[PDB]
Order: sequence, then structure tokens, then C-alpha cells
Amino acid sequence: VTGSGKKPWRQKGTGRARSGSIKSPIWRSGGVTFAARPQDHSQKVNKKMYRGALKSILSELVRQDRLIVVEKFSVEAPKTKLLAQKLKDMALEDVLIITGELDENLFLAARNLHKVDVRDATGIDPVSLIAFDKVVMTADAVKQVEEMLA
Amino acid sequence: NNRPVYIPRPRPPHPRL
Amino acid sequence: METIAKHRHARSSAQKVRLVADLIRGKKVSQALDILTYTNKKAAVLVKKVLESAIANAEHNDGADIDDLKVTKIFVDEGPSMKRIMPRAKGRADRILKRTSHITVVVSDR
Amino acid sequence: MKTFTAKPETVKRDWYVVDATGKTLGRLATELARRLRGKHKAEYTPHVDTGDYIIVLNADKVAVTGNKRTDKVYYHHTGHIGGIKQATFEEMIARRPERVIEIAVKGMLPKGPLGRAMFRKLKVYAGNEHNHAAQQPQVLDI
Amino acid sequence: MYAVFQSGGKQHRVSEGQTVRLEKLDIATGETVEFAEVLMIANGEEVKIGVPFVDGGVIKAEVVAHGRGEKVKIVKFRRRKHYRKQQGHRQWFTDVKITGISA
Amino acid sequence: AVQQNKPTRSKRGMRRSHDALTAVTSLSVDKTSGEKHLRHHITADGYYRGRKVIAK
Amino acid sequence: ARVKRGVIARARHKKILKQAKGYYGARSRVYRVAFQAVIKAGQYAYRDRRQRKRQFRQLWIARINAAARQNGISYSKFINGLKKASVEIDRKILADIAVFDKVAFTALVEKAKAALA
RNA sequence: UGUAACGGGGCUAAACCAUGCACCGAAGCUGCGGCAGCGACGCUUAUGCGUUGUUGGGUAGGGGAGCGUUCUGUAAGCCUGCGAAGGUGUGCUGUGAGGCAUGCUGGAGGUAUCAGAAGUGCGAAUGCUGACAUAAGUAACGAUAAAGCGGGUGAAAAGCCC
RNA sequence: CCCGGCGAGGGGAGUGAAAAAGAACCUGAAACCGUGUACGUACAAGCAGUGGGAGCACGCUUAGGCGUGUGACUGCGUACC
Repeated sequence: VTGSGKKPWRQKGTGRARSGSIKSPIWRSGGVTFAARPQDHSQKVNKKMYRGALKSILSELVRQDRLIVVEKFSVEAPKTKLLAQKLKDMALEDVLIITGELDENLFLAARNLHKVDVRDATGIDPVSLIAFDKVVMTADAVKQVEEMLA
Repeated sequence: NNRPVYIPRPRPPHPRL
Repeated sequence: METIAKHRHARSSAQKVRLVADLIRGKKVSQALDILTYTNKKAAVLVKKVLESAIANAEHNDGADIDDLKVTKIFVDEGPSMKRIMPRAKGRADRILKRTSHITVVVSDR
Repeated sequence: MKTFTAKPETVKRDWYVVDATGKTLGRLATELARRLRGKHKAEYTPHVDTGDYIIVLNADKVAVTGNKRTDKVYYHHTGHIGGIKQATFEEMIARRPERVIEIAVKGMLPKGPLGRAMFRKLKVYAGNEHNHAAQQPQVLDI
Repeated sequence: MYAVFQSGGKQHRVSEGQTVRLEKLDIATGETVEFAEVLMIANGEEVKIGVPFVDGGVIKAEVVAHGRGEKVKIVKFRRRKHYRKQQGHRQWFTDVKITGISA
Repeated sequence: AVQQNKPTRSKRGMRRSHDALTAVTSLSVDKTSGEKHLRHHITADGYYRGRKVIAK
Repeated sequence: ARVKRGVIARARHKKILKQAKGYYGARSRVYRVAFQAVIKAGQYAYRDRRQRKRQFRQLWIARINAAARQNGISYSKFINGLKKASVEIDRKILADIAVFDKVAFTALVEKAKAALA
């Protein structure tokens, strides 16, 4: 805290409490006994534990029929309307389009939509899988998920 | 609203010795 | 009808004018005027001006016939005070309170 | 249900006359204190003066056993430089015989505003004549 | 015309047709109750029990309420010993109306 | 020389009970000019016993 | 994540001041003093919940004693007769009977005297 | 300092010794209801118990279970200008920290549930800052060189001008 | 527009959804200081409360009492860290 180490008043005889500096935590305008430091909150998670969790989440989604396997899911042109129409007829509003390979047309189409999110198999996290109401995979996406899970 | 700056030296006490 | 009349930030202290307020409280305006006229305090003239204003508001903004008017509610409440530093002996400093008050007058026929 | 409490407004107080001739001072006073407090009534209440009025006659005729008649000393301080005064039983009887009865009862009664209130009802006369016949004070055998 | 009976560990004196608030019982809110435990019956004439619990006297009452009593706050505090505790209590009660008083 | 502990507002008020002012309640009316004034004093405009005294 | 305690503090202080309402002077206006009164009031209430039972007990005994003396028997003797006669009327009722129904209380002592004799 | 070596009154039994029968007397025991801990049995099996017994004063301190506050996800959800947060009352409810509902003020934000993270709870430290009391309408109004009167201006003149 | 000292300050009018939003201006808490109403208090002693409790003044359904405020009198009771 900006200031000086000067004692505001001598240490005896005064009819006031003993003070050492104006920067004391119990003094106005300067203090904070335990000031925060910039620290990282990242936690280690075992690879087997992380993989085991994904298997559990995938199993649960299948049981609760929140996971749907379909053939290739692509859009002829990079237009959001086409993606919106292709989902309305399917009656999907909060969906995660997990595709085997990232496609620019699909990526651009889903970028504006917030309830619709498109990702690759590599780019999957447990939080996103649970958060999204439905997940639709592709045959290739499922196959690559099988092998890398092992 | 400045707190009193100069506090005079206390009056010497009666010698209880 | 209420015809209030306030004088805020009066020079005198709230206490000192309360003595004058008690003299005229509940009494008819006719006797109130002379009592304040012949009372030897500035609070007398300070309150008298407020009482005169209250009568004027009643006569002008409301029904006439000020003769049948009584001071129903007279009270004073201390207002903001000004802080002043005054030197004392041995180099010490004390704070002088230039107190003020708000005088409210309410006169009604009934 | 809630226990009954005597209501001071609706209290009937009787009048009694007691002769202090040939009676022990303390034993007499104890009886009066019990009567004044109203402890002899089935509707007694600690915070209500349910007692009766008692008139004491022939107070100067009261007697004390043993040597108390001369050895009993009443001390009272006047709250001054050295104002401690003492008077034995004889001088108190000679000066005012009703004081000893009053002091005896006051000590036996509770201390407090209600305690003083019941003591108001005591009426002690040195002689055998009282001017309270208008209250029909039937004699009490005790 | 009143009777004294022992119901909840404490005698109650109730007259005919009066509501008495006594301690909780295992009875429904609309169910009549049985009190064959009568200690005394009083009328214009005087009748007293030669044996505890009369001989044939009984009290008929109808349960009306099964509420809880007023809140009572229990405060335990030890001076200078750094010990303070608080607690609350609401005793259950059963309010009944006396419908009949036998002899 | 100094207080052991601050008095109570009630004790404060009791002390001030005797500081209340009292109105004169003795206004006198001149016989001729008929103005209110203190007894044994000249009116504001300068009449006493009717006859003018200040001549101003 | 700085946490301010202004809202909570007033809520706690009001709750104490509400219980301290009716006390004299600063005991109902100042939290620092009202808290002592509320705690001390709690102790007395806890203590008096037990003193109340004994105060009423002694009040009833005095009422029964007064009725017994008036009707010609000591309180101690009267209780013996009821115990000997096997009467389970408590002090509260006996005091209640004495105040209201004189005739009933007369019946009580007559059996009490009979039981002693 | 004042009786002042029964707590006082007062007592010749209201004192002391012995015997006997009664009663008063605590938060002790019992009676009625309620909550919780631990060990058991019959049976429920992540929990009820027709039940069985017993325990439940408590500092230092150890152990167990919780309420509430700010922020993040859930949440572009939900409540909300026919009125949010806050403020001020009242009425209910929980063993407690609390919670719920509503009147008035207020004026636009708030946030269930389940989790996560803490600048997570104040009555004291001759604690820090601001505000306001107390003493108190009290001491004081700063050289004991000194003022008085008329007139003038002014709402008002012991203090200003002549 | 009116009182006031060609003031301060206030009362009407007017602007505004709101002027106890009037520039001393969002919300406006506590200490502290007042006015009004109800009750208590001038023969009564002490951590100022708690238990009991009369009366009185306001509200209820019932005509019996319950609620709110106050609290005479009385038992017990020497703050907190």
C-alpha cells in the first residue's frame, strides 16, 4: 500500500491506541490482511479417470436417448437458414452437432446460433456434453470415438 | 476533520515511591 | 386546511427557540403576536416572522378571517450544523458547533 | 384454569377491636400482623391488601414477661453527628404507649409500599375509648 | 355443577359445557374422549368420593383442537465462561369441550 | 471535576423543567390611543396616560 | 469475491432490538446495551419458568391453610386426613375449592377430621 | 460512623435435652407430553419403527451435522413497471443460525434447485473513518486606557458616520 | 402571486410519471433531537429485568373472552468482555 512506515504518533503517553503505520489492515484506506495473489485453479485429473468419466457420460446419454446417431450431417451452402430448417424438421432446438471432420460450411452455419453448437470428436468436454440437451453424432465420429477411447 | 496532531507530554505523576 | 410555514436553517440553536415555541403553543394567534412582540429574545422575532408568514399564507392562499386562527402545531427541530476549529491553550484545538434549526408553524381555524 | 386473584376494588374489609390488657407484646403483635396482612382469609393474595382493620385499646396495659419490662431497649438513630438515642420499655410507655405496639407490628409486617399500606389500617389508642364506633367494630376475642 | 378429574398428570376442574385446554392426547380432532378418572363431583348437594376415582362418575368431552402452544425461548448463558446456548419450545395441547358430566 | 458517566435524557429534561419562560400576560391598553403596551411603559408611538410624552 | 455484511448486520441488530422493545433508556435503543438485556432477560425467563411452579405451590398452600384455620383445623392436620382418606386432590384444586365453594371445602375437612379420628 | 456477637421483629418457650406422629422444602425422584445421542431385539434392509434399556451441566479442547452472505455454472431458464433489490411494519413457521407470506415506502433489477469458489458472519482490540450525544445552554467571550449624549443612514444602532 | 429587509426561508401556481425527484436534489437505515395520542409516575430506595397481576385506553367476534399498549402492587434478581 502506498504510504510510509512513519508512526502516526509516539508509542506511549498518547491517549490513543498503539499504531505502527497508516498501512495497518485495521486502518482505513490501506490494508487487506490476506491480499489475493494471481494463482491457477487448474486441477490434475488422471487420464483413466477422465476417460472413465466420458464413458460414463456417453453410456448415460444413450440410456436417456439424448444421443442420436445419424449419417453425414452437412449443409450444401454456408447459410444459417439451411441449418435451422434442417433442425426444425428434425425437432431439435438445443443440439450439439459432433461431426467426424470439421466442415467450414457447417461451422459457419452454426456459429450464429447459440442453442446449436458444432464440434469435432477431439474437441469434446464433459461439461458441454451434459449441458446440451441433445447430441447427434455421425458414423465416422462414433467410430473414431470408439478407437481413441479404446 | 484532522485528528489532533500535537499531543502534549503528560503531566509528571506524583512520586509513589 | 393546514397552511404550514417553515423557516429552515435558522441562525439560533434548536434549544433556544423551543422556549419561545412553548410560550405560544396552543394559543390563539392574536395573543401569540403580542407575546412574541414583547418577549425579549431573538427567537421571539425569529418565530414571529414565521408566524406572520403563516398568517399571510392562510389569508392569501386560503380562507380569510385570520382572526379565528390558532397555532395548532408549533415545533422546532435542529438542522445542519457548521464545524469550526477554534484554538485553545497549550496548542490544543476544539470544534465549535454553529447550530441551526428549522422552525415549523401550523395555524388552523379549528 | 388460572388461579383466582383478589381484586382490590371488590374487597370487603371488616373492623375489629382488640384489648391489649394482660397480653404478651409479641404474641399480640403477631396476631395483628397476621390479621392486617389478611393471611386468615381464603382469598389471600401476596400483592393485595385483603386484611381487616384492627383497633388496639389499652396499649399501655400491655405486659412483657421476664425482665423485658426494663431490659428491653429501643435504639433509633437520628442520622446526625452522633444522634443515637435509646429508650427502655418504661420510658416508651410513659411517653407514648402506642409506639411500642406500632414498632412491634411494623417489624413483623413486610417491607415495601404494600407493607406500609396494610400498616395504615392499624389504629392504636393508649386509653380505653375510641372514636370509630361509626364503623361497627365488633370485638375480636384473641 | 362441576367435576375434578385427572387426565394429563394434573387435576382439572371443569363445569358442564366448558372448553378445557389440557395436554396432548392420542385422539382425533373430531372424536369424543373417555374420562372415567373423576376425583370429585359437585352439585347443589355435596357429593364426595369415599374411594379414589368415584364409582360410576364419568366425563364426556369432544376434542376440538390439536394445535401447538405459544413459542417459549430457552436461553442458557454462563458469565465470563464463553458459553451461550439458545433453544425453542412449543408444547402440544389438546383442547376439548365437556359435553356431559355423569354422577 | 468531571462526570463519572453520562446522565440520562430524562435526567437532562428534568433539569431543564425550570428553564421554561413565562409570558408577561399583563398587556395594558392606553386610555386614549388604545394600543397594547407593557404596564408602566410608553407605547411604541409614544403615548402614556393618553398624553403624548416624546413629542416626536 | 468481496463480501459486504451491511445487510446481514442490520437484520441481526433489528432482531435483537425487537426483543428488547419496552426496556428503559438505552436498553431499547442501543444494540451494545440491548443485547445484554435480551440475554439477561432470557436467563430470568428460564429461571422463572421453574420459580413460577413453586411460587404458585406456596400460594395455594397459604390459601388452603387460611381456609383450614378459619374452619377449625391446621393445614398439616388437614393434609393428613386427605392422605389417610386417600383423596388425590392437589393443592391447586383445594385452593380453588376454598375460594369458590365454601360448602365443598367444609365437606373436605369433615372427612379429614373423620379420617384422623 | 449507628443498635451492630439470633438476619430483624419478637420470644420465658417461639430456648435447650429426649421421644413420637405430621407437614413445608430443589432444576433430586415420580406423573403427562416432546426432541436428540448410543447399545440391543423383532423386523424394515440406503429407513420406519408395535419396540428394549440407557444417556443428554460443561471451560481448554477433540468429533459430527447445519443456516446465511458475495460471486461462477445450471441460466438467452425462471420471477419482475397490475412494482425487482433495499428500507419499515405485521402475521406465520423451524430445536437453533433462519425461512415464508403480506401492508407501506422504493423504484429496476433479482434468482429456485443442485454443485463450485470465498475479502463468508463483529460487541469489545486505550481498534480505524464518518456522524451524533454527554457534561451544558455550563466555563468563556483574549489586558481593569472609559465611556456619555444628540443627530444621520437603516427593517433593526451600546459597537457604523457626523 | 403572497409574507419577509428590492433578503435568507417558506406558502400557492407552474414543469414532470413523481418536487417528503428543487439543485442542501436516487434509495434515505441507526445513533441522536422533536411534536401528537394512550397509559403509568410527586411516601418511595439499588444492573431497571423476569414470574404473577389489578385498573385504564384502543380493536375483535360475542354479549363470554381474546388481541394490542401501558403497568399500580408483589416474588426472585449485584451489567458484558
